[PDB]
Amino acid sequence: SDAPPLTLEAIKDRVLYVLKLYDKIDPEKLSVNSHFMKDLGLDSLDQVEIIMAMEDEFGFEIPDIDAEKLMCPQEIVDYIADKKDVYE
Amino acid sequence: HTGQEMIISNWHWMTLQTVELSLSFKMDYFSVMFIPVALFVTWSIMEFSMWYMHS
Amino acid sequence: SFPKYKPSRLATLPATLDPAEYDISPETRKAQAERLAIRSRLKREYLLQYNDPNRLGVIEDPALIRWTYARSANIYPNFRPTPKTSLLGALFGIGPLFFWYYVFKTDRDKKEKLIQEGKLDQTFNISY
Amino acid sequence: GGVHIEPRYRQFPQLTRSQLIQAEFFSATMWFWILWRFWHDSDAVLGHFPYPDPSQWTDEELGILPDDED
Amino acid sequence: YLTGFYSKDLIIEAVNMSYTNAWALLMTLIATSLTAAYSTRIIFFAFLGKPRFPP
Amino acid sequence: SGYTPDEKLRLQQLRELRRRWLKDQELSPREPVLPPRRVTYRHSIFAVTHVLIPVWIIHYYLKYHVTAKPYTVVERKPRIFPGDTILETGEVIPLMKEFPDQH
Amino acid sequence: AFSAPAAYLTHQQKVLRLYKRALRHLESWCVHRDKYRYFACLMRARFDEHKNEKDMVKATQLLRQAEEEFWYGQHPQPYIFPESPGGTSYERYECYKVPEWCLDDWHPSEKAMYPDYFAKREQWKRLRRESWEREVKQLQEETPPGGPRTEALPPARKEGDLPPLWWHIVTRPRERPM
Amino acid sequence: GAHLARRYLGDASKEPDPLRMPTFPPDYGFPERKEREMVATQQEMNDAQLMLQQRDYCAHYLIQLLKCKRDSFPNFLACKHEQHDWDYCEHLDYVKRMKEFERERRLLQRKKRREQREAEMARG
Amino acid sequence: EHGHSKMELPDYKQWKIEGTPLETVQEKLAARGLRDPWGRNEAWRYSGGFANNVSFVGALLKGFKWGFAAFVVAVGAEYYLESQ
Amino acid sequence: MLKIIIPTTMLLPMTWMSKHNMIWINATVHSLLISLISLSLLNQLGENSLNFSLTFFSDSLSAPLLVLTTWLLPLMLMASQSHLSKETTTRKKLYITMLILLQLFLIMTFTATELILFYILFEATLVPTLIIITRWGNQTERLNAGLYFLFYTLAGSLPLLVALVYIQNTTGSLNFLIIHYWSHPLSNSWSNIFMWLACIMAFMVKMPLYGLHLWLPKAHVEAPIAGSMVLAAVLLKLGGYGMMRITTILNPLTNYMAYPFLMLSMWGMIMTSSICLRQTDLKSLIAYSSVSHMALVIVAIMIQTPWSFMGATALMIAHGLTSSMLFCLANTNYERVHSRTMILARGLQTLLPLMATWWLVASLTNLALPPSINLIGELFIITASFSWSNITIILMGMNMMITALYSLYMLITTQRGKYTHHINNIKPSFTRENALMALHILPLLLLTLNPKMILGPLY
Ligand SMILES: CCCCCCCCCCCCCCCCC[C@@H](O)O[C@H](CO[C@H](O)CCCCCCCCCCCCCCC)COP(=O)(O)OCC[N+](C)(C)C
Ligand SMILES: CCCCCCCCCCCCCCCCC[C@@H](O)O[C@H](CO[C@H](O)CCCCCCCCCCCCCCC)COP(=O)(O)OCC[N+](C)(C)C
Ligand SMILES: CCCCCCCC/C=C\CCCCCCCC(=O)O[C@H](COC(=O)CCCCCCC/C=C/CCCCCCCC)COP(=O)(O)OCCN
Ligand SMILES: CCCCCCCCCCCC(=O)SCCNC(=O)CCNC(=O)[C@H](O)C(C)(C)COP(=O)(O)O
Repeated sequence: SDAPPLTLEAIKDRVLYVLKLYDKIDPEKLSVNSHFMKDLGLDSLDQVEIIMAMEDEFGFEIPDIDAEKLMCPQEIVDYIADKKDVYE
Repeated sequence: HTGQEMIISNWHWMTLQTVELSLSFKMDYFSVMFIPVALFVTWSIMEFSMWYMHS
Repeated sequence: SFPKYKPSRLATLPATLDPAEYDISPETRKAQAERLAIRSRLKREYLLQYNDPNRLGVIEDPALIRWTYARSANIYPNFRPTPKTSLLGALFGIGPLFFWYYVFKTDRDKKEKLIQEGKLDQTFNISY
Repeated sequence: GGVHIEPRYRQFPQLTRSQLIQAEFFSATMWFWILWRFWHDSDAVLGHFPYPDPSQWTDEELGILPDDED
Repeated sequence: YLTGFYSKDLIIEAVNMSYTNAWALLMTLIATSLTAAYSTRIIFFAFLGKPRFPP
Repeated sequence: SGYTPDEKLRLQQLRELRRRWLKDQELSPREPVLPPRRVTYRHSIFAVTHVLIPVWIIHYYLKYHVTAKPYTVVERKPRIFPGDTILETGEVIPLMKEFPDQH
Repeated sequence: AFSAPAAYLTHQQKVLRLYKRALRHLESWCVHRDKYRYFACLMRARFDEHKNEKDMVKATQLLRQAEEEFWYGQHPQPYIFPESPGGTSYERYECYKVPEWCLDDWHPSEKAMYPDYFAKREQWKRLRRESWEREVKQLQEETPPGGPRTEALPPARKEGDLPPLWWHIVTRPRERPM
Repeated sequence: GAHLARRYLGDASKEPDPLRMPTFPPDYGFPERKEREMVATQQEMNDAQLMLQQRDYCAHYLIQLLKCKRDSFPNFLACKHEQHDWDYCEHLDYVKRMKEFERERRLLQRKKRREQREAEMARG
Repeated sequence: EHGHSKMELPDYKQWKIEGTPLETVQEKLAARGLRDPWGRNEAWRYSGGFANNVSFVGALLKGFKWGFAAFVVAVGAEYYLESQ
Repeated sequence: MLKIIIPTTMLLPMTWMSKHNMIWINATVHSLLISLISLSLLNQLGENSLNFSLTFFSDSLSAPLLVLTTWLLPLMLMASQSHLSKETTTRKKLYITMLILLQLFLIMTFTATELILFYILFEATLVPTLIIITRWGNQTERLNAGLYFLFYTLAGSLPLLVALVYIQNTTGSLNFLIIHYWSHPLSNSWSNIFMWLACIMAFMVKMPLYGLHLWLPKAHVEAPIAGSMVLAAVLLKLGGYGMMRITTILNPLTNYMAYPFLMLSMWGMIMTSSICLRQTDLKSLIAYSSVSHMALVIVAIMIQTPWSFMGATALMIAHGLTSSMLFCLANTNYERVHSRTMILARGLQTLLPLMATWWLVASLTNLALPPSINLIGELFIITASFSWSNITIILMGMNMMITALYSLYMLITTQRGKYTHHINNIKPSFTRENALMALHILPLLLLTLNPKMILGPLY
């Protein structure tokens, strides 16, 4: 396997890396506590697009009932860490 | 080299009236040719699996 | 337009193509609410019985006992002799027996006759 | 058993020279064997005996009489 | 002049000139063509295009 | 849409407890305690206790027990060609009849 | 999996799920990245052209022929992630998930090893023993009469309280126990 | 193949079928009627125990090849002259079989022409 | 011994659509009047060592040069040795 | 043969005068010693028999069954040791006394040189079984099961008594040797047909034949573990032994009188194998598997060829051992689960690995895997029936396929998969259960080395 034990700050770096390349939002204004619907003015379809982007980049897929209620990068990181059982 | 051919019936299992069942091995061309090929393939596969399923 | 999907017994209609949830009325919403309510009640009871540290046994499930009783021990008392049941029983319990008996009887008569007339070539047939 | 190779995250993975030279050597060995075998024996690929044409065979060796004798 | 040649080529030649069913001949030829085709598919889709695996 | 405040609080508390448990799953350096108690060379001994001994046993069993009974081991008679000589008799097989050889 | 479901899906939920499924199957059809991006943008264009419709009768008339169109070109062999309920490694590790309570049956000789782990286990067991007695009362006093209407559970409200029914959720074998 | 297309698309009786050949007497062609020769006897072919399908008129070269392969064992490609001779003789035998096929075809052709001419003469 | 080295991610300014076949996609989207927001996200698939691709035929004859050189040398040696 | 019967009788004063906490040890030890003594009967000769006296004789057909009967008692005591923990001393001693009486009656039955003595003991073996089923039974349906088991057997067996006394009146002797030496053909008549039916149905109801098998699932499900093993292992073989003994006088009537029973068995094997597939209970599944195997044995006995007899004897022994092991495993699962349902407990292989290994071995043996004696008997019967008629192979192959299917289904449902979450009383398997399974399985893999010991007198 040789899979490195991915950690929370690594996960947060990956989320910020994926988001900063989404040109619809400005990287300077984004924050790890920033919202999507209000603080960035993103559409629901756009939110689905980021959810699928994380799906593709992390190699695991999020169920719809859990994906539609993620609106901040911090809770995305929390969900991924809970799914993959990360300590620190 | 020669074309040696042989069948070995070592252990006589049981006799049912006029039928005799014994542990008989046939070592014909097919067997003597397929033993090394299968053993070589199994050796390579085992060496590969020593790495594939270390976890 | 596109070719229609015709559902069958072994290929049922998909949920998305089904039209029941596209005709939406308040009573349908009430029915869904009641279904969710009873499901949540059962789930809450199960979880209450599930996380108890004092419990050291198997959670008896009334549905499983009911299913087993219905499958095994409740068939005869609800059985009635009707033309459909009687006909199906007679067929499925008598027809195969007589069919196989006829087949084997004809085969053995043919073999036995060939034995009498002598064109069977039973050479080397020692074990029997 | 091997060497330490670290992930890259959107960069090309590290390549040790050993695997590259081994792969190139084995591909070259295969192609050299194919060329050598073909050069030494061209018969297996194209046949070693011409196919006779049945139309050219004269009627004399086939025992055909000119429609009058028998 | 590879390992599969010495078997498959002779198989095809022996199949071609025996008093056999013609449909079997046609299906065998189409089958070996499709064999080459799916080997091509594997190689092309697994070793040629731009990478598509997770970052 | 989105998380309700009750849902957020419950998820946060559950996550904290889960992380605490997962950290508790670790092993200290002293955690595995093993109570001790006892009552070319590698290939050299391997070929001795795994190859040579079975060869000896099989050879003995075949050559003084299997062949003692009749027809237990029967071998295909070797091919005889024109030109060879027989060990048992010494006679020579006559050759062919000089077939015409061109190309 | 984590979140409790509602009695029904709103129209927005259905639209979003159809959009996600259509994009997934389109990506499955178009193997390469550039083609996928081009046709995904085209799909988004043809998807948002009816965004501002007002009457729900016509919107429900839509998303019905759309479902039929999706089912006609659904790529009968879609791409499924390895851990998904259709993937190649869906339930691969389910044979390794050993329940925690099994550790209660270990022989004392086996419990001699890993002593600190078992001490922490006893601490956790005592914590659960108190927390359960608090949680039953909290849930009894919080639920409405006639039984719960949804399978959503409240969090812990006091200081020393813990979320109700947390023992099963908090302790699990792992994602990959071995 | 063309012969199969000719038989299954033209006239069936025009050219023969492999099952029933030969249909004409051997002496129809020429009266000398030379006999095929076999240089390997029954006993030595049995002793070499080649095969049941390998005991044909080409057996002597096969026996020589087997003798070579048994003699010079470690050099598995030691002798190819006798191998080439065996293939050459097999090719000759295949040529003779094709000669039989073409002879049967042409003789059936001439028989059909004779029958047609006789029928026309009787009618005329 | 495992892979613990604290890998650093690259910067996000490096990935640009320029020099990739995403220009055709972007131009054909702008022709009908749209754009791809995720265009840069996959630019890494065309940027680094993955930029140069080999055709199927070119991939097939992986080592023709070395094999042909060895074959020519061997044939020359055999010709000059057997001719003796 | 008194060297075997007398110690079995002495087992009763031994167990009654034993201490309150040492009955199991003494009973197990001395029953194992009795089995060791009874092992000497296996040395048969190609000639007639081991005629011990005017009352008892031993053949090479009675020897394997006698050895199995003597060997089953220690396993019965080891299996019954679990659920009788909270039982008073007197009732435990009564249970052991009933088991000992059952063993004694079976031992006296299997030799029984005279047919009336054989019938008397073969009906006497019915009382301890009924008492065991009806008294130490868990469910409330044990009473109906006991009534069914008693009456189904007795209705068939009552005309057998009349047939036997009539045969004694006409022929003049019911000793088996005189019967075999003085046998005469039965003419084709209505009276002879009814004599055949009376002599045959008594043994056919006990195997049982398809259509008369309704008592077996009830008796096997409702009985305790020891009752289940003694039913599946030995008490079913009584019909086979009796018919192979008595069919020596029914020729040549049997050639044309076997058709209804042959057809019934060759279709009931398929029917019961299919029934095994859709079953919500374990013990019922093993019971129906036993019914299928006994139907195959019935077919073999009715064919009446030497290979049929050899395969029938081998199949009887193998099926007895395998069914006893399967019932053991089901009982160990039920003791922890307390429910007796296939799908309530799943994925037990992750929790109990060695018991999963035992489950796999038992399923493989029941699957008729070579070179186990199961397949030896199976294949002998297959070849004999093929010689009888070439179309039997279709039914036999269908039965084999369904047997493999339901065996692997039973293995997979209870061993593979994800464990049930709400069950946390799966304690690790004791040493007693593992020893019980080992003692069940090792004799099979040992007998596969010397098949001639269980191939019957026609070897
Ligand atoms: C190196 C050796 C390798 C092989 C070892 C083989 C071991 C064999 C031991 C097992 C014996 C199997 C049981 C068979 C015994 C039944 C036969 C019995 O009826 O014979 C009796 C006689 O048997 C022996 O005398 C006693 C047998 C009982 C002892 C068995 C030995 C092992 C038992 C150990 C049990 C407990 C061990 C210690 C526990 C703490 C009386 O027969 P009888 O009708 O007069 O014979 C007349 C012919 N005469 C006149 C020639 C004598
Ligand atoms: C249900 C679960 C299974 C239970 C057990 C089933 C097995 C018992 C079934 C009986 C088997 C066959 C019995 C009789 C077979 C003889 C052949 C005879 O029946 O066929 C013709 C006979 O014709 C008629 O069948 C006469 C008998 C008719 C009356 C019998 C009842 C038939 C249906 C009843 C079935 C009920 C069975 C279950 C009862 C509970 C032949 O004519 P013929 O050659 O001249 O006479 C032969 C006898 N001779 C030579 C001595 C003169
Ligand atoms: C699980 C339920 C199974 C039920 C089994 C019961 C049925 C068994 C078959 C009938 C049993 C009775 C047979 C009589 C006992 C045999 C004695 C005998 O054969 O003697 C005959 C006498 O034969 C008879 O008397 C038979 C009469 C039978 C009357 C009772 C009928 C019972 C039911 C019969 C039909 C059912 C048969 C099949 C049942 C299948 C199972 C349900 C010879 O007469 P003689 O006087 O010597 O004549 C010589 C001078 N000419
Ligand atoms: C290869 C297979 C191809 C399959 C193609 C499937 C068919 C494609 C064409 C589908 C046609 C439609 O769009 S059907 C159009 C369905 N009707 C509506 O969209 C009306 C109002 N829509 C909303 O309100 C939504 O929420 C929305 C504004 C979209 C988002 O909102 P947010 O994000 O703010 O939350």
